[PDB]
Amino acid sequence: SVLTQPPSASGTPGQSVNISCSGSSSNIGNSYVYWYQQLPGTAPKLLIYRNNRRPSGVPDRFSGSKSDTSASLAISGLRSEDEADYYCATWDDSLSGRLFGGGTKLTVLGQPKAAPSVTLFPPSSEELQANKATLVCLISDFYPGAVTVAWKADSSPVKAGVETTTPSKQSNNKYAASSYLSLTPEQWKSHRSYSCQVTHEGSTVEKTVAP
Amino acid sequence: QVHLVQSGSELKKPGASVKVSCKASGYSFSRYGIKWVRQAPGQGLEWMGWINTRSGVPAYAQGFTGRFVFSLDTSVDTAFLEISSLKTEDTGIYYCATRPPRFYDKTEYWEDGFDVWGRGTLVTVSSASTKGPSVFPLAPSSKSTSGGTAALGCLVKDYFPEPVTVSWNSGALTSGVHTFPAVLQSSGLYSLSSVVTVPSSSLGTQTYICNVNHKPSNTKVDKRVEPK
Repeated sequence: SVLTQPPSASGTPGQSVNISCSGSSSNIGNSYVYWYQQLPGTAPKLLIYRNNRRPSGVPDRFSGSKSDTSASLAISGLRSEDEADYYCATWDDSLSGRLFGGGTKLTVLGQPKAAPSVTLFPPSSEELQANKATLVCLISDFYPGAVTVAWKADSSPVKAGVETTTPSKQSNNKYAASSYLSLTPEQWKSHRSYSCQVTHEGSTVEKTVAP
Repeated sequence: QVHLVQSGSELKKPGASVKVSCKASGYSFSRYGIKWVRQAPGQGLEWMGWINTRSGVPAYAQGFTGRFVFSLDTSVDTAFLEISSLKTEDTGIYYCATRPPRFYDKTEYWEDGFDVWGRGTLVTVSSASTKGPSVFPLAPSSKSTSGGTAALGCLVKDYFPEPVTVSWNSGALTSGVHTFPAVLQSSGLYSLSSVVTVPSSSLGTQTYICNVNHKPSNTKVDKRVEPK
């Protein structure tokens, strides 16, 4: 009924990776497995057809494997251009429909780790006069492109009113993200402080602002 | 080769309807069928079903029946997708693609790169209405920047739909400018910030103004950013 893929995989340039695709007897085993590569902001592109066949143009670095219950995509001599989402696809004969795996987001660590730069702005006096209060936490120059942001009211966590962007690749190939905390002017004024706490690669950077 | 052109981006409100087109060229339209695949933001691929290019008979995957109609205009080689009673969860990119042949020359299709997917049509279902932004100054601070420099900016709050353009000092200030991608709030409204790192010795000498343009609402704001 379903094609099970791990949500993520990682590797450094030159390394070899194996993306798995699990199923049953009615999906994999009797039917052909197809592999698709989806690069950021583009349509899925065929990588492997009929379990292990490479269409014209697909580099030999990509290879497909197939057993009874399982399927696999091996990527040799990994390059930064291979950073994409990989989907396995097969035909369900019992349901007479195409099913895709959930996809595996492969990260290629083709750069050294870069710590995030964090700027925290308190709400402007103009915004307070418009009966609104926004704390602006700007995160930039980090690598790899994944951060976790946590806000604090005084010394306790805040979940409500938090909106964080997905990370995005900057011009310099490093990543940026922003996080916003929506408060009432009353919450801003009645607390001692508010903090934006950014976590990246096991390290934490915290900025605090007070009214 | 085999070509597929998909219609432009669409912004609709919940409960509305949308007609999306996929025009095919460079091959006999009836030789390969057309499949429809959708993808919600940051989510996986959803096979919606297919349309038989010679008979026009559609086939829908579970859940796609009724609300989704697959159509054809064989005289102009165009496949259509119609969605009614649009829900916010219908937001995403809709791809049209050729499907392998039922019987004849299956190998050639795969080998000679006949497996082609369209660029995709983004369908945005949102309750939000056209709104210009409220622009707030973000007063200079030297706490998170290099020595002898201060970070100042502009909060571009609550606008719809995208985009906004942000410049500084009418295009005369370009160095050290960082305009961040927008957040989308639960209200369906966007917000973004633009920040600029300037010399600390230029504050109170050099005037800093962020120019914000929001073409959909016909709104232009020139916000003076003063030291607090």
